[PDB]
Amino acid sequence: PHMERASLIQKAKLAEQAERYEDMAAFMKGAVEKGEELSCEERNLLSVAYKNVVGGQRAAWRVLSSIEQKSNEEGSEEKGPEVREYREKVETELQGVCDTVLGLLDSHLIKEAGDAESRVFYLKMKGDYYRYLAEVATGDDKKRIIDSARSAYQEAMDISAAAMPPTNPIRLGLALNFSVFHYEIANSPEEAISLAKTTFDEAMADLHTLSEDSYKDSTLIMQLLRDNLTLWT
Amino acid sequence: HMERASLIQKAKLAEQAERYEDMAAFMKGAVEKGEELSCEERNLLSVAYKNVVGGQRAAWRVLSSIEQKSNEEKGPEVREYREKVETELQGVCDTVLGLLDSHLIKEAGDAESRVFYLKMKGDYYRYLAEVATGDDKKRIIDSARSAYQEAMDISAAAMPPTNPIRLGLALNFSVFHYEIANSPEEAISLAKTTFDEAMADLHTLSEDSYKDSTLIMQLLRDNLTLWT
Amino acid sequence: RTRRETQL
Amino acid sequence: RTRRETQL
Repeated sequence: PHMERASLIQKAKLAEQAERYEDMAAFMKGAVEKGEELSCEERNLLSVAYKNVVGGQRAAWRVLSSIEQKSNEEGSEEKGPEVREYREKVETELQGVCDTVLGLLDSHLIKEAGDAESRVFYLKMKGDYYRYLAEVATGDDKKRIIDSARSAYQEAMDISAAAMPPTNPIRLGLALNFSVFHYEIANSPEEAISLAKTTFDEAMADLHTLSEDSYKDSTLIMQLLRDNLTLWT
Repeated sequence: HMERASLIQKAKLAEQAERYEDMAAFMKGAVEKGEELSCEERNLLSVAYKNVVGGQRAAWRVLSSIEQKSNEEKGPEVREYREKVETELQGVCDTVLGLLDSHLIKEAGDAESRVFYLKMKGDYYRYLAEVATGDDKKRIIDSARSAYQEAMDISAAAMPPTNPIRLGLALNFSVFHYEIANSPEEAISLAKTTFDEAMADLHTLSEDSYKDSTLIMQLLRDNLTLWT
Repeated sequence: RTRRETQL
Repeated sequence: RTRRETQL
């Protein structure tokens, strides 16, 4: 059972070259279920795979939801059922994918996480895929999901603050996604801007100290922080 | 009754959301209702499955190039995954060819739809021939040539040489000769004749028909530049 | 685009 | 551009 794991990672890399991300996610899901820890490469293969899968489902959900808003505004009555049924089917597929990711995180990855870097990576994923569920959630389920995302995000913020430099791309991307959580989901634009401001400010103070190979990843996320701040202010 | 309209409506929604596998399923259900497809519904069905099989073909070519490099010392993994993608592609082509032979080609009212459906039959047999190997390959190539030729005969007797359906048919047929049938002189001969005869009657076209004909004529001319 | 940014 | 062209 420890000779199949190498084949699953091999087929995940092949699926990535072939842009077959649903197969890639299935291959990475099987690799995680083997029980061994993931390296930095294997962590990204798992994250890249599922982000593309849920990313296309989110884009489809947003398209169908905007059409549903217009169809319940304009006066289209017979158009209503087709859009509602199809948007709900895409909504179910998206929720099913997030449950798979959150299932792998809580049952394998987050528990047996060796270093702080991986634990922040996995906890950031847990907050991300709870945030994706909150994007489509409605009532009783929604309010509990928003609390679960904040708990996962906050635990990663505390670990990264004590274990990572403010220029670390994982800490930056974590705060970037957390600020979006505050703005979009938690309805806290002042906390969203404050977190984005502080994240940019503290990373800006230490920009001259950055390492050579960290330049490209860190300055990219700082641009995203500035882009959202430009949009929110 | 009026569920057929809902299937076509959801296909348009899937197209807006770029959910082409969903779009194909909706159009498959619309065809299975038994009624004929309009010009719009003909393109919705074709666009859906062309996108679906198009990504499977691109994935197959990536895995096949990797398999060729791996055979010059790794394991079975590349072959196994390439065969799985090969199976999904064959399933999609078998579904399209199933809809054509059992619904569309039979209940074809005009020449435009009949040439369109026969061109589809040749196209998706050609996609099968791209992955076929031995015994299947020659049997599949014969089915594509027959489907292409039957569309060539109908288009020759019922369509002007500038007709975009006739042009696109000859474009894919010339590619069939070059890649699959191993007849590069017949491929070039077909592409030249199609380009020349369409060129002769370009002055008779209207503004809205001119743009569609010259678009395919450039593709014919592009392949000729590549093949000669 | 006109949308806010997030990343892996 | 480096590949041959087929229509729908």
